[PDB]
This record gives sequence, structure tokens and C-alpha cells, in this order.
Amino acid sequence: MKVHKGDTVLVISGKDKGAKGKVLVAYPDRNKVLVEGVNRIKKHTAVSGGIVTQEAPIHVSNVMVVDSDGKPTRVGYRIDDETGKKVRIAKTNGKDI
Amino acid sequence: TLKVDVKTPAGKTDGSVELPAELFDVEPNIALMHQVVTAQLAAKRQGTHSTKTRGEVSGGGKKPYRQKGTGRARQGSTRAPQFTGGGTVHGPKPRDYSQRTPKKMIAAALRGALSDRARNDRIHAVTELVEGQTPSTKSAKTFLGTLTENKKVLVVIGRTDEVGAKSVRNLPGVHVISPDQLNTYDVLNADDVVFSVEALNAYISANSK
RNA sequence: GGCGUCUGGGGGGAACGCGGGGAAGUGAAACAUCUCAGUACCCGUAGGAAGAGAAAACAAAAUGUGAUUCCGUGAGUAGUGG
RNA sequence: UCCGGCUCUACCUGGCUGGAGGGCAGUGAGAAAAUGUUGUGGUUAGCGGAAAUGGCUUGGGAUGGCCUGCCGUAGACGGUGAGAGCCCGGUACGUGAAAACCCGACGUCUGUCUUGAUGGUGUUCCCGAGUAGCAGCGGGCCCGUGGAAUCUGCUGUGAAUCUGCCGGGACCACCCGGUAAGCCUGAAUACUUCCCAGUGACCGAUAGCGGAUUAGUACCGUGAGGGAAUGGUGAAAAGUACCCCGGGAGGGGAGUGAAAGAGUACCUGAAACCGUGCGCUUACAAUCCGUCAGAGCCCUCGACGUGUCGUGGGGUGAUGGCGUGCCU
Repeated sequence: MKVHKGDTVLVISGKDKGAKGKVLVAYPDRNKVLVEGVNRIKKHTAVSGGIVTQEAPIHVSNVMVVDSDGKPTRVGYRIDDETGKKVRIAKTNGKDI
Repeated sequence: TLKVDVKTPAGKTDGSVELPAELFDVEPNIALMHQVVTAQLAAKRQGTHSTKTRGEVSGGGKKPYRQKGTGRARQGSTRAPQFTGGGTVHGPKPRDYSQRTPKKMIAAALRGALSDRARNDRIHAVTELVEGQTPSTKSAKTFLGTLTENKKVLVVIGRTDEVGAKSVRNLPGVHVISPDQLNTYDVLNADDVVFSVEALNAYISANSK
């Protein structure tokens, strides 16, 4: 949904604004994603761990994919008719991502 | 008479247009215009407000219990109005609010509105909002900014000026109309009016004869 | 009538339609004529619409109109009516 | 228009029937199917789609405020941690169908005319029969049987084919109009179970569909049938690890959270109602329950002087006077 697992992003709204991370998980039914190092909740478990700190999801609208050069971007879609593959690109540099 | 200087997106002046007094220097009648816009908005109002009476509500056919003996109040249906879940007595039903306003009253209100605007020098005229077949909201915005610093603008243009319409459409305080659809409500909601020359002369040639 | 074979029907469906059947509460300050009402309900039937429809019509002396249906008026008039 | 074969038979001459150029139409009420080719024609999936990580500040969070820019055929509507044109779905706009289906077009094909029409002259035949009309009883027409035509059902009776018949509101004559008793016929018209896209000076959980929830459910009834109630934590479960009391429930610390005066009994959290605590009052009193006066007590605000006074304010109320609820 323009933001995929493994994609690197930058948080633009939220408490973790200015932070990057890999999209570890994506929930399109929720339009959320789960990123490393952001939205860090302190979960209580009934175990060693106890108050274990983990990452929670976050709305995909609050993140922007990062360019090749380390800049955010809205994501566009060209068409690779040489292989019929609709591929992702950045709106800034036009390069694939 | 009252002359309006036609303008161009280049800030030029194609010339002038005469404004007849019978259409642009009539005395305005506030009560007339009130009635006319009230009727306009009444026609706009769709009476899509309905309710169910105790007859339309589901059930309530049988008397709940014996008239006498129970110590309860007398009832004839569970869907009576006093009952929760029951009918609405005098509630909205679908109705058309369109007032049957006379044509002379409508026209006179329109002319009074345009005359107020003309007296206060709020009627501008132009050749075209932008040049050909490249809708440019930037261009239209800049042009209207020259013509007027106001928020509320009424652009009167033919049904064939799709380019100018589209160019000026997305601007917030702008309302686009055709001269054959001119109306008191839109003219009065507008702080300024901006005709195309063909549209203005069309209104003129329609309302003259 | 029996045997064989072939083609079809059968039932459902919210509304609308056509043809038939057809109440009563009510109103009339009673009530029966009348009304309610050809309503509700029922029956038989469809079609995507149906029905009607190409004058054994209207009209009124106008060299008149010219299938049917529907809308508005005519007009709550002419009339009808214990 | 041409040809052929018949035209009882062959012979001259008059009709029919096949074939051929061509028209004329057609899946239509006007005869009926099938057949292909084919329309950036449509529907049934969708796709793209500009422009801010902007600064400062507040805040848990910016979608707030102030200021900077930018797009705009896109400032429609929603979402996103609070009013987002520039974060997202998208919007304007533009694209997109292999297959199926529906509209077309082109033709195959089918039918028909094609031996045909043209325009004239005078007599016999035909022009829809148990019909019309008539009568009786009825229906319905504005018309409730009325003078009651027209239309129409049943029962009887029962004609005429054009100088004939029907209607022109009893009926007769004249005149006019039409030509029944045979059929078909699209459009304008009515409706929405259902599907799609949208709108609301419509409701917003006792409302709005009965049904936001287990809904025609639970439940009631033998049955037909009747027929409910039940929404909101938080932005995110981060849904309270761990310790303590406890059998548990529930709680207290601790923690999460911006907030637990958000703890799955959860937004706000009124009233009735139930308590707890403080002040005043009340156990010699006859009370529509209050009002007016008002002692004393308490609190409060000011002043001065240091606690009495005031342009005071409130709560209580000993006590006295007056006083017969609301509605109908």
C-alpha cells in the first residue's frame, strides 16, 4: 500500500517524529505498519521479562518512505512495459524504491 | 448609463460594456430579495425527513390487554405515541418547500442585486479568465486577485467556457454560474461579480426583449 | 380409453398492471337508499411494463379535428343526490 | 427487364409457375431463425493521479495558533494521536477487459416485389350472424330508472350488406360523422424485491427500520401470529508485571498511560435513591410542613482597633403572627 515490509521509512507524525526504521510488519486491513525503534510500549507479561519493551504498530500515513539519498518521498508508480511490471518510484528523484 | 471596463488576463482593456439602468440601476427591494432567496433555498431544501405514525410502525394491531380489570391505563396499541417505540404524532413527512414565486419578483430581485453590485463598483467584466485550453488555476487566481481582493466571487460564463470554469473552479470563495442561471442568492453571496463579455451581453440580450 | 415417444407446464416473487368477485367499521350527528368504496380482502392472470389503440370516434354546420395512452385545465363546473 | 416450363392437349392468341439483373425491407407490430466480421461502443475487476519530513510555540500527539512556501482540470468526502488541498484512501482528470453479456454497424442470410403497374366506362356479387337491434332483469356511465341515449353481463327474440347499418343524450325526419360484430401494434405512462453511485436546514441508540447489538433472534403462544432489550475504555491494550490483605471476589502499593477523577463493571457520568463526615437544630410538643418577624449558634467579607460595627452577605433555626396541597 506504498509501504512494504523491509522498506525503510521516516516517521513524520507521532511522538517518534524524525526516527527511521525498517517496516518489520504491515497490516493493510488496519492500514498500519510495525517499525523498529518507534512506538515503544512497555508490555506487562505474567512471566524473566515482566515489563518488556516492544514496538507497537503505527499508521502508515504517519510514515514516509526514504529515498536512495536519505530523504522522504511520496511514492509513485511508473509502468515497466519492457516487463509489464508496475514498479515503485520516488516522487523526488524518480528512482525505484 | 454605467460603464464597465472590460479587462484581460494581460491586464489590458478590450474596451467597455454598457450597463442598462433597467437591469443595473434599479432600486433594490430588500423584502423582495429576501422572499426570493428564501424561495430559492426552499426549493434547494429536499424534504427528506420522514417518520412513522402509529399506523406505519410495526405491530400495534391488537389491544395489549383488557380495557378493564387490570388497573393499568387504557391502551389500544403498543405503538401509540405515548408508548416508547410508538408512532410519531405530528412529525416530519416528506414535503416540497418550493415556493411558487412570480417571475417578475424573481427578475426584479436579481436586477436589484446586480444593481447594488454595480453601484458599489463590484461588477467586473473580462474577455476570458485564462487563455486557451490550458486550465491554470494559478492564472485565474492571479487575475481575480487583480480584479478584486475579496473572498466571495461570482463568475458568470457561458456553458462553453469549460477551460475558464475548470481553471477557476477549485478556488474556495468562487462560485461559477451561467448567465441563464443567474440568481439573487448567488449574486448576493458574492462580494464581487465577474462576467465574461459574451455572458454579460447574453444576459443583456435576454433581459432587454 | 390403453401403450410408446417428443415438447411444455406445475412453484416462488416487494411493488406496478389487466380481468373478475367484493365487505364492514365509518359518515349521513339515528338508519336501510346513499357513503365508506369498487376501498380492504380474495380469485385468475401476466409483462417489464401492462392495458388501450388505428374511429360503426368527436364535433356541430367551422372549407372543423383526426389512433391510443398519460399530464394539466375544463371544474369542484354542468349536473347528480333520501 | 430478360429467359425457360406450363398454360388440357399441337397449332396463332389470354393467365400461372420456375430461373436471372435489380431493387424494398428484416430479426421489427408489420414473416423467421441462424450466421459470421466488427465498433477505444457500454457493463461486469481495477490502475495512475500534483503539491510541505517546512520553521516557531502549545500539547501525550499537530490535523491548533503565528509565519513561511507549493499544487490546484485536484480546496469532494473520510481517515491519520485535536479543524490536513500539499501524510493516507482518494478527488478533478485520464486510462483499462482476456472472457461473458448487452447495444450497434457491416454483411452472409431470410422474405417480398419482381407476368408489372397506369389511369377510365355501366350492371350483378361481397364488405365479419345467433351478431346488431328489440324486450325483461341488472351493472356502470355526472346520471341513484329517471324522459335515460351511449357502453355492458344474462335470458329470450332476432335483421339487413351500402337507396345497408351504427351514432350524434328518449324518439321521429333531415343533415353530418363513421363503417360494428376479425387480429396485431412501439413511445409518451405506473412501480422497485434487487444492484451501483450519490443527496439530506432526516434520526442519532426510549430516536431512526421491530432489528446500530445474538433480530424477526431470545421470549410468548397449540397455532395463525405476536415480539423485545442490549452501542462509546483508550490515540494505541500500552488491558495494571511484581509485592501485600484475601479462599476467592474486590482492593492497596507499584507500574502503563497525557489522564485510571479512562481499569474490558470502563467517554462525559445529571436526578431520583443510598450512605459517611462537619456545622446548626430538635425529646412539654398538635407542624399543607411554608411564609413574615426573629433570639441564639456557626461561617464569610470589609472597617476600625484590637472585638464591636456594617449599606453587609450566607447556613441554621428557639420563638411569635399568618396560613386548608397541585391538577381535572
